[PDB]
Amino acid sequence: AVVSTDEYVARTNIYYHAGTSRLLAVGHPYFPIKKPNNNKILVPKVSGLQYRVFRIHLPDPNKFGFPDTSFYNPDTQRLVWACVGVEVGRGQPLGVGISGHPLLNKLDDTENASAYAANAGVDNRECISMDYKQTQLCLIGCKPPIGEHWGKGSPCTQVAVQPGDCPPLELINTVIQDGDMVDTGFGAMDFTTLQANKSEVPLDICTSICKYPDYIKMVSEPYGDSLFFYLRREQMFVRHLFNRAGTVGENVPDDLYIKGSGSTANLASSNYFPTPSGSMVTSDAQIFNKPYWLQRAQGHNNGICWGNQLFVTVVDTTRSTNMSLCAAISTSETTYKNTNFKEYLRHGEEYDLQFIFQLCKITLTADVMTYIHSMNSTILEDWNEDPLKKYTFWEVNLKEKFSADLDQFPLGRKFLLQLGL
Amino acid sequence: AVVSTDEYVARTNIYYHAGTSRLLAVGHPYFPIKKPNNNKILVPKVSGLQYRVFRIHLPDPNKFGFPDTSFYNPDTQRLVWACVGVEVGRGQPLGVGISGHPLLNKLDDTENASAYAANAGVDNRECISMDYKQTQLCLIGCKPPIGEHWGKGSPCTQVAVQPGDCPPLELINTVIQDGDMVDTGFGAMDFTTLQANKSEVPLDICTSICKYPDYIKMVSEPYGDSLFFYLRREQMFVRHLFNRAGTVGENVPDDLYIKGSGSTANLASSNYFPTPSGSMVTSDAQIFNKPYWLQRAQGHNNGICWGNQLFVTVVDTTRSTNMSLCAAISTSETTYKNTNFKEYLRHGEEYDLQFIFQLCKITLTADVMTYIHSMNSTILEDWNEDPLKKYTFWEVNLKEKFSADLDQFPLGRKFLLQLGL
Amino acid sequence: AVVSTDEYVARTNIYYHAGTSRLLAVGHPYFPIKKPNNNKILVPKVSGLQYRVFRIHLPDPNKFGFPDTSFYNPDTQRLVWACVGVEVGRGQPLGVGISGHPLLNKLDDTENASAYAANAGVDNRECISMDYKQTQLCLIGCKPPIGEHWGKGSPCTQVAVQPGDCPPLELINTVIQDGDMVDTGFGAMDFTTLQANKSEVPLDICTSICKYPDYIKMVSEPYGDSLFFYLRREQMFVRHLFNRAGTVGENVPDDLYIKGSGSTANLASSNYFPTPSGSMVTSDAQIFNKPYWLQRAQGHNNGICWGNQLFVTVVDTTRSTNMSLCAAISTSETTYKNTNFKEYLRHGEEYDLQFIFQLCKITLTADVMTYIHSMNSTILEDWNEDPLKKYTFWEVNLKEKFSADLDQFPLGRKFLLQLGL
Amino acid sequence: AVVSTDEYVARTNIYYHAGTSRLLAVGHPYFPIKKPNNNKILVPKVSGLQYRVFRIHLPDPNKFGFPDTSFYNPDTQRLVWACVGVEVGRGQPLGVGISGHPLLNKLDDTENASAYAANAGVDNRECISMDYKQTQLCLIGCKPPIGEHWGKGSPCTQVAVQPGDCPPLELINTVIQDGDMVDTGFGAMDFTTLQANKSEVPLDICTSICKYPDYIKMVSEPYGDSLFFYLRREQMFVRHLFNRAGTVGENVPDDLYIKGSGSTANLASSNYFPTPSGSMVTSDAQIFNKPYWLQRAQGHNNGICWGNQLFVTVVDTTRSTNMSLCAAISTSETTYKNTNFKEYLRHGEEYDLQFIFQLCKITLTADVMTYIHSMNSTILEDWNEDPLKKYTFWEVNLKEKFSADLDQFPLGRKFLLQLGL
Repeated sequence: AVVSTDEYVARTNIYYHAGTSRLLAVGHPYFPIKKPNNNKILVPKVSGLQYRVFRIHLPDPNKFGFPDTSFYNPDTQRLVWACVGVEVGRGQPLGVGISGHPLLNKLDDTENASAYAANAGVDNRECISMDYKQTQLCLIGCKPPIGEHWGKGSPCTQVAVQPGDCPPLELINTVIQDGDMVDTGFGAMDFTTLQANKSEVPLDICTSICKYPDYIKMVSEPYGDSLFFYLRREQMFVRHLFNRAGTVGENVPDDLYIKGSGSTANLASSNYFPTPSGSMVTSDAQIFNKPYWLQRAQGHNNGICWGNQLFVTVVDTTRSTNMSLCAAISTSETTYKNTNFKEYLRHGEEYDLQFIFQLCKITLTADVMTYIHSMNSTILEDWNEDPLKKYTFWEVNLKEKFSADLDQFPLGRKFLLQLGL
Repeated sequence: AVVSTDEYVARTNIYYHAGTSRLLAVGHPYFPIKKPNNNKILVPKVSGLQYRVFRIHLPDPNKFGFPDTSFYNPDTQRLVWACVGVEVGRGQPLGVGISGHPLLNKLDDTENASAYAANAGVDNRECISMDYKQTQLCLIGCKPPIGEHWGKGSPCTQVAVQPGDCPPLELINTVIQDGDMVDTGFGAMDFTTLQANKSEVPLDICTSICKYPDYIKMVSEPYGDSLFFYLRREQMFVRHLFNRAGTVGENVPDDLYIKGSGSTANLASSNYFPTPSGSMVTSDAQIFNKPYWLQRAQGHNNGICWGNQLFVTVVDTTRSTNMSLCAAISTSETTYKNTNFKEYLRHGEEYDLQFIFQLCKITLTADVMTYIHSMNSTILEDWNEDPLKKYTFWEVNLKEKFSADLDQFPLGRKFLLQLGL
Repeated sequence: AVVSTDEYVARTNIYYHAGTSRLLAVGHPYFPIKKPNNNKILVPKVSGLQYRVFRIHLPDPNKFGFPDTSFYNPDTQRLVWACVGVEVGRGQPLGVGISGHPLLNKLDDTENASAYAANAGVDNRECISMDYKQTQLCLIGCKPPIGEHWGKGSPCTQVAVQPGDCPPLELINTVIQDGDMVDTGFGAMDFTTLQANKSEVPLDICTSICKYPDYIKMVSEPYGDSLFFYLRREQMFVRHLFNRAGTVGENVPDDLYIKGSGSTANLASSNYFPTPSGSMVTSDAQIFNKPYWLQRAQGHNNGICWGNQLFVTVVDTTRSTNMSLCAAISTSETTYKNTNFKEYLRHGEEYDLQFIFQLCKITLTADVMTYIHSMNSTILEDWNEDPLKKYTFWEVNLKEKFSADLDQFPLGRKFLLQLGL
Repeated sequence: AVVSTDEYVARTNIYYHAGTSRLLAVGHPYFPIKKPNNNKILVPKVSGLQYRVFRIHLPDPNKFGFPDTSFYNPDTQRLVWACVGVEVGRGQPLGVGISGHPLLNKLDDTENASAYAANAGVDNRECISMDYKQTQLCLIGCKPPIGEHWGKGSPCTQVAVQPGDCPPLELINTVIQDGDMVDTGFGAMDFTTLQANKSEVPLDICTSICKYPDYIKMVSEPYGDSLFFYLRREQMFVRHLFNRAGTVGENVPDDLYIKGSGSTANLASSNYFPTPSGSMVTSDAQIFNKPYWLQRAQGHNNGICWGNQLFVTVVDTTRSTNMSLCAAISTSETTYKNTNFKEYLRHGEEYDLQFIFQLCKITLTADVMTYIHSMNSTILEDWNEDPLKKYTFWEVNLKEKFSADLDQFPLGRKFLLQLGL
């Protein structure tokens, strides 16, 4: 049986504040800029539609140098940091981005037509953009976040997949890495392995995987380390209703309609797809720049940062403004020439993480050691190399950022005032 | 006279948690894919616009093996499960689907016209899609849910129905089965038997029946077993205003207008029909992933699961995103060709049902037996074959899912915290 | 260590009211009107999209002439004014402005296209306008406000910047001056040094810098003098989705799409940019014409107006109505002639600042003098020339506006009623 | 010094109810219909966009005949009516009007253009209408309401105004009169004297002055008689973005753009103007048909109706529906002919004012007489001709409408129930 951390974790009266200075990220909104002949990334892909997963490193409270050490017995017990307050600061002005594809697979406008559309020739793709669905979310835990998305399942050993056959689906759980893309209105799926077309969605998710937090799985988790707090806010509506060019993969059963003739003799593509639109963005609806007090967790792990680690996942599309900047090739002629200006696109993201940590002590009794051992053996082994080297996240080092004077910080002041004593 | 179950059903202090692992449904959004020559379903129709009716099977508390059995007398009484808490977990990201018809009966755009429309020739149908009306609902009871819809009533034995004559309507009560369709903006009617046209609405409801819960009837129900709790949320607005091609079934009385001339000599179809649109979908408006505490029922049956059965009906169009996946027939040519790619459509649904059950006891006195016998004789017969074999629902077996440690589950923790003791 | 002003600043019982008569500003909405041959400004640029930074001058409480002076010892202590109440009155009717450019860089409409767009020739610029994003904000402190914006960073000494090369970005902190522009939907950046084009955005921000308050930095500020109170309200949504003419600065990696042919042979500009739109403006959402009681500040400076100064920064786009007024060149002909009328544009802004100040005393002990000295040496030096002469703000002199009869003023009545005694 | 009326005005226990029967106003929405040769008004201009200023006449409580007169000494004191409750009843169904101009100065659509607009010829005016900005407001006081608007200021005696020169602006305070127009989305200005064009705005405000309540001034007012209570609700958004035909009054500084060529050689009008739109009207947002309890005024005059007068200003555009009614010239031909029907426009407004008055007494001591004398000498002079004969307003006589039985009226019952005793 699993038990609340309040059972075996003792709460001291010491609190520390810690914070990143001000994280900054600048890059291209749709894809990374690199040397053609090369593969080294010259400019990274930075979009408001990516997940930001921060791997927060905390100084080991056991190795730490406190002014007083009488509050506990380093022989019978050990120390762990407990996250009690978080403030995810965001810094650019609110705004909405926009993503498209120069060759998006869009046959005709099916929202309203005055006459039957022509006939699909070869390549009827159009240069089309859209404003993605709005999403605001923040996940906090001591384990990396887990997402779900649809990918190409493994086929059953029988009927030989005929080329062009529809690929099988399979919900795939994955670790949400920093830089991954958020569902933008086309659901959470692996577009690379599920759309050979390469033109079904805008460039920025075109050959990526849009993942969605698997909230159900993470909360089901027995110990609840992956996430002990979260805030989610997503909205979306249908801006346009389109048709997909290509060839019928699956024909419309004729018991569903009466054959046409002349123009309506040939059925138009009934492979419709809508264009998303996350409406207006607003201050009143902001989730960030507000402190979160992680006092009572719904999981058994009540904010204990085992491993002196802490994960903060964020997605904020309410500041997705992309800015176009163009430089003149020549500063002579007083006559505009599209030829004389090179147009580019860049997007900037501004973060500022702040935390309030409460020192905790664990008397290493037998039972406790048995439990903690089962739960996560590494805990004890580390007490008196990176297990997730495969994954990549925004590394954040706070070992030199802890301060006992909450007084001197904004999150700290808020905390004292909030907790009174 | 009927009486509250609180009268004859005793509440014990035992509570169990039960939950489905994670139900998953993948299929085509508009129609089932099957072998043309055959009739076996290869891929099922799975749309966010269908009703999901779960038939929950519970272990017979009388046959069940409790650690302690002193809490009741198996001689004078019997045991029944009472539903006290439900959590309908949903798992895909929020999003809106879209449905159409390659040959929708849409003459002209009547929302605004600059000149009198031409003249209906033969087949003026257009390839048109729309975003259905938004609907979120959840019905819980120990009897299957009942719906209403308009169908073709039986004609009066007189005036012989001239071919093409308008068919008579009749509100028809039916049992809502898993897979049925929800009103999408065209009301709750049987389109197959009321629209020979086969082109008045999109393919997905085109030859189906859109049913609406008959809330009035169910609540009037004397014992109130069909539904002891519900949540409904529906919204819709007019996106477009169209005309219907075809021939006047009923002419416009000439006392309602002044005859035209030339172009306006012939009256245009005044058989208007609007295109629905369930606006934006939002987190804040979610009905699911929230626990429902069924403490006081408005009906006489206060959540007692007679027959160790339990029905959970759901409709959620806030995650109706359909994903198009296309496979290339050839991976050679570096030049797009519509024909090289087979386009398809698939839609996935993710559920996770969780419940908290309270054991109850009934002392089988004379009066009690008379009452329960009148109410539903099978109750007693079963105490010391499927009556709804005709109907089909998502069968859910929980006989091996009950657990006394609410502590170990999310809905369980919530329940304990909520009910304090 | 920094400490709250409540520590060393004593609160007296004297309160004074002070207010501007009624500030008025009239000018051209997009640019200043001046003599061509000259440079003197004939008509200034006055837009609802500019920041209004008021430099409030207060009478030195030490030089002031109070009826009674027994309340303190002019030998051991000094006096400072503390801001306790503010009312930013606004006076024109609510309404929305509009800004554009006669030669805006807008290739084609990418929101929905029926056929592949033509081909960029020379200068495809269009005369386009838009309604900027709505913004309401009010910053108050005893130091000028600080903003952030993206500008052209300094290049690394290596690869000689090829002409037309994309310029490097750099977040630049600046002092927000009166007349500066607010992000309007294109983010906070320096369009002059980042867009050689001179046609990427409307005229009014076209050769300016749109700055955003750097709330993060100001609140981190140790003493918190720059801002001890603020209100922000911003909203925006995508009205249109466009394309940018010009030449590819950075090409679309070919691994993101399948080469086209014929018309789709050449990739259309995928340098998309959206048109902003701050929706409807409303009374219910007003921030102004409401009193703000600055009782508990989140910073250490609790509204103390060191230097007898006070800064009030405002931005209100909910009254951005521009009014066109045209004069006839001739009052004869009774036939309209566009040539007979000269069309112009003017915008008016109306303010009315009101404050409630509380007198305070500081006993100049050793420690106090050491602290205040470290904090801002000028404090003491001035006690028993302008350091921001470089910057420009709406100068407001209140030295002759203080009144001890709060009773006689609207903000004063409100204050008494609010604070009871 | 000014003092609250609570200081010198004594409150009795007598309360009277008074109300208009049901005021009704019918006329043409845009302009008055009169005899061409004549000047007499045959049909007045009645629009939902006009201010309604009611001059309420109350019976002199001193001349009044009360059943009992022991409650006061007619020798030492005098009597005044105090307004304690108001109910502005409105009676037509909610709806939105619409106003246009057959020759509105609208060059081209600048919201989105596919090619550079042609060239302004002679008179490019279009027949255009719009739905004005929504406004609901109610001002009450014992003095007429005061408004502000921009008009043509007096020129400086220097540079001789060249014909066509832009006219100088000047905020002008005026008395708001019954029938005056409300800002409709083009701000509060005098279009007659600021727009020679006569085609910048719809007919209904085209040669009128749109005034806005000068709330700032009125509340600053020392005694606060002009308004001791108010409710304002206004909203507006940009429907369309247009261009103004005419000739450049002020040219676009060339440092703001790069000269074009060919078509873009000549700059298109950058004198943009938006089309307003007060969105949807709703019951939930109604301000009227609700009682207002004027118990505590923010001004010093707490609802005392000096001069036995009372002003109720109202503006309600939530019932601006105009109804078109056309009569046939001939009732013969069964063929429609536009020439056979004369089309007209009419708009109706329905009011019903109700008040609850509290009798008050003032002992005429020395000090009191000095104060009241300074405040408004006429008070005393009238005690034991019209000063605003020049202005106009809906005259309302209530001298015969006072009733001591509040019980018998709806506002009366509400009052009793609200005030308990």
